[PDB]
Amino acid sequence: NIQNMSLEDIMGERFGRYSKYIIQDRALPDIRDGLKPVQRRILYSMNKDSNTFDKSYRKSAKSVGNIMGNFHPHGDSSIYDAMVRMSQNWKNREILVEMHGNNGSMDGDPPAAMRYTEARLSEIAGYLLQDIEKKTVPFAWNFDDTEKEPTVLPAAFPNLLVNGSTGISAGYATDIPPHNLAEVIDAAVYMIDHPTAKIDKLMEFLPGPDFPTGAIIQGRDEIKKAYETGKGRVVVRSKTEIEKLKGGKEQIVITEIPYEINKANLVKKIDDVRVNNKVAGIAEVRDESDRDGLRIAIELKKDANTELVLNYLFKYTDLQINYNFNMVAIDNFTPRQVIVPILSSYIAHRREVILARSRFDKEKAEKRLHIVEGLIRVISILDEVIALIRASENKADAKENLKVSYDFTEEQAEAIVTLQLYRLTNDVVVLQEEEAELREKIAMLAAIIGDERTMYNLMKKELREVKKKFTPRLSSLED
Amino acid sequence: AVRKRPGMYIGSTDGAGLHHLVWEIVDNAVDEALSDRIDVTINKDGSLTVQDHTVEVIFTILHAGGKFLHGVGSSVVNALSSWLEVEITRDGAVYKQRFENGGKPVTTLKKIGTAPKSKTGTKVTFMPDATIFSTTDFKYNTISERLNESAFLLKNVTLSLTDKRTDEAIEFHYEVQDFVSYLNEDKEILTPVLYFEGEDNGFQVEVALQYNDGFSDNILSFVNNVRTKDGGTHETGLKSAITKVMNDYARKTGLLKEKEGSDYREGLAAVLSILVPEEHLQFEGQTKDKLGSPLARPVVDGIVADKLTFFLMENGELASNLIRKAIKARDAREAARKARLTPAQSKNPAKNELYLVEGDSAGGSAKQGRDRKFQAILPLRGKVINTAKAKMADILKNEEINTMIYTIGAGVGADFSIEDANYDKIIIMTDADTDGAHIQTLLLTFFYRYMRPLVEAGHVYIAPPLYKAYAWTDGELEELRKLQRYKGLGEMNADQLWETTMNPETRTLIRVTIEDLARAERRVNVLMGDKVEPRRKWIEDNVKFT
DNA sequence: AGTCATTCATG
DNA sequence: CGTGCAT
Ligand SMILES: C[C@H]1COc2c(N3CCN(C)CC3)c(F)cc3c(=O)c(C(=O)O)cn1c23
Ligand SMILES: [Mg+2]
Ligand SMILES: [Mg+2]
Repeated sequence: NIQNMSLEDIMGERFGRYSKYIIQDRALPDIRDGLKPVQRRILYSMNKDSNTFDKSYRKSAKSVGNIMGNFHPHGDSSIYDAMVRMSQNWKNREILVEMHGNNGSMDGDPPAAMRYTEARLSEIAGYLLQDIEKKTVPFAWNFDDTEKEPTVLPAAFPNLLVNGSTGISAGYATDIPPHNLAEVIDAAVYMIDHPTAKIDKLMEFLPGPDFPTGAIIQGRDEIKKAYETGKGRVVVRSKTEIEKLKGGKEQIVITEIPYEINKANLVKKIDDVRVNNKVAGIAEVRDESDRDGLRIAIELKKDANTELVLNYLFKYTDLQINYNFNMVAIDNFTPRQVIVPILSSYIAHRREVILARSRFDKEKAEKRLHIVEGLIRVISILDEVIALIRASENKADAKENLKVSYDFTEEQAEAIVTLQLYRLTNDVVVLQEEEAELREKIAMLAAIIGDERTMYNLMKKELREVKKKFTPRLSSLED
Repeated sequence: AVRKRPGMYIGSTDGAGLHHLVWEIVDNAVDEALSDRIDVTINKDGSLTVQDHTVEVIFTILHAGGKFLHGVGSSVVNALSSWLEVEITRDGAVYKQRFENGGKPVTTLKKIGTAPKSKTGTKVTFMPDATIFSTTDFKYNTISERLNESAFLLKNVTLSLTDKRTDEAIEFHYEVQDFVSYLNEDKEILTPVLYFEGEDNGFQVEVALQYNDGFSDNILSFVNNVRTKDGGTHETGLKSAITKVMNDYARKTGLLKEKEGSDYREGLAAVLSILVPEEHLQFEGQTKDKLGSPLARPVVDGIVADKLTFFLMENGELASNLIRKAIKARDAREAARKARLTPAQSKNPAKNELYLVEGDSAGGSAKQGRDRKFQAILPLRGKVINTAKAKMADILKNEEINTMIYTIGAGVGADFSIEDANYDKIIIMTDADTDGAHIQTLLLTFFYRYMRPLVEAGHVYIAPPLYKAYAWTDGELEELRKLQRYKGLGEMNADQLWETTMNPETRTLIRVTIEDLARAERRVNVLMGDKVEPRRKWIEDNVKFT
């Protein structure tokens, strides 16, 4: 009927249970592919369903429902909001979901509910899933024990640094900003060649974050500090021009703001400064951003000290903010503050992946080569093979007779005996061409397996392709 | 001659009239035995026969609302019967005689046989005529309830009922305290049976009282072994005794705040029985349904108000708790005239249960699957505020917290009485997931920080099967092996939720017990406190990532 | 189809 | 205060 437990014990089996899960399976990105579980499931499920960049948009609610019923046992709001975020190009440096309809704005207005919008994976998101069908990554059973899901994606580009992550669990939080794809890939490529590379040298390739929202990042040494330790405070400041209006008045024009800042709240707080006259000078605040351009006009009064006003806004609004690195990711099942262990785990991961992919393709190529070898043989001996099957009592007896009389293996016997009659109309040469192409294919793969360097070259070759395909810096760097 | 205006003698009906002359005959034969076994029988015929252990015609006389050959001129049954056969065994012979319709004698009273010595006994069997009666079908259920409730005050007598149609039977005998049990048989019980005896100048009053979780009060009264269906001065003496004896008990070392009535009678059931000397006996008009005799009010109020000012002082358990109940009754009552969570139907802080359920959704199934008599439902909507991290300002401005502080009814903090509570068990019912774990954690810390006594008196609990025949352990499924795996209660129907986790017969509740206050205080304050580093380390040290 | 509030960590 | 998965 009733069993006692201590207050001290209850709060222990519970908070441990929760803590472990929120850290491993909710708030924190995997260090290799840079995804939280909800995002990986989103991408995996839409890809399983062929809802890719090259096909028609599919209703958001259909996608969300499948994710919920197959992989992610939580609310649809959370899944949908997560899916929507991965589509907002002012939050993601390289968006992974393309969404048709109101998916929000820099002003932070609610996205349309998932009954209105429609979505599909972006082309680049395709590269996170590249080769997932090739047994390249470890799979587990879903919540449901009905279906397998991937525990990490193949990640043909370094999404952790490219898109970023944030980041609140139990005992740990994470803030990793976005970086330029070409830059991050240049760094990875250097490190592949020079594994013991030092930060100073890596920063010749990867000078610092690259926000989708652009702006100005100030703090070379804190950037360095963060690349070494995973923690660091940098300054992020709006791009600003001044315009000399008629009649001796000036006007400050903002055109890029700090990452994660709500444009509309910022505009209101700057106008609050004007309405309250905390500092003198501001004539009018005017948000002039249209569908193709961000532009805020802070018109000044005649004989207004524009440097004073600007500086004050920089300090007392989010016209300028501090951005704090707190690079935490999940490495070998546990939370790590990390650059060296991060990159190295990733590199070891790609190694396992590429090795596994190659075993898989080689296996396929061999099974085939083995059959093609049997068929080449069969042709030297058709008339008597048809005779033999003619004399067999049934399928199983026919296979047996093919093994016993002509040494075919089971697998070859199965193939031979399940051929359609029309095949008997058919040339050993075509087959020999195939036999040769398979042998070459197997040699390439077997090398990769027996020798690491061939594999790392492939990985660099593929990362460079991704870079060539997917843009220039947005955020300027300043000492 | 009574045949002509039958309602006057009986109040004819269908068949309340038919069931009225049987009352008359039975009460008559009782009255006769009083001055030791009456047996009634419904026959296959349809006829009814009352017999008992010149007794004869003093017996067949009826219209008989009392207790405490010769005639046969106006036996109101004889007049109202198809035939009526009558038989007496007396002195050493047995005599029979029967009549038809009006009561015109079909034969003379003759000796129809030899009787076993001087042994005496009287018997009347009759069939009402279907002329003056519209229903001739005696109901055994009704006759039963009569004979039953009759036999309580009739200590001298035992009476039986046999239905030869349905071949069933009872018998009744009672050696006023039992009556309150009989009255509260299938009900739940706030106080035990209180019994107060006493003589006081001629009058003999004898009362038992016993509260239930019910609402309607239920007070029966008896003067001189018969019922005063309409109450009377003795009743007013009894009611006026409690409302003023308990008010005193409140006023004194209890609770009154200085500066109620029928609120004391909510769920009160009581059987009250006085003996009046008959020369002082006076009722209202025509019928002896309402005692009017003035002295009865201050003698019953005497005897009762005395004994239970003693009883109340005698044990502050069933006492101050009982008063509080009156004020909860006083509270909503005046809040109904001011009307011009899902609560348990009846208020019983001794068996009542409060269910804090994670989510309005699960809250729904809880409301539907519950036993509404003693189980209340409180849906918590969202994660509960962390009562360690937040300020006692914001903590008290929280809906989930604020309404538990109210629904529980004991206040909070050091201004907190565990006796003004509302439940014997507060039960936390969450999802069997990680977030349910989290929720249990935030509620436990609130109850510890702000209602420690409730957790200290082992009042706080925590409520499902893992497998489907059901099993909870990985071991219990292998014993069944000689399979569906439950992912949530949502895969829960109200039916299943009950059988499995809410039913006090088929459920398992972990009972929170504050064992080592000091190492318990370290645990809450480290897991839920403002400081992150302690927690992080507790996790790093105790949490097996692998 | 918006709106309301709460956890968790951090500067 | 605001962030984003959770309730
Ligand atoms: C689980 C429920 C709990 O209640 C919720 C809210 N309230 C909490 C109680 N408050 C007194 C009133 C507001 C809320 F404001 C927002 C949400 C919400 O966005 C949400 C979701 O599924 O996305 C789900 N829920 C919400
Ligand atoms: Mg929501
Ligand atoms: Mg749940």
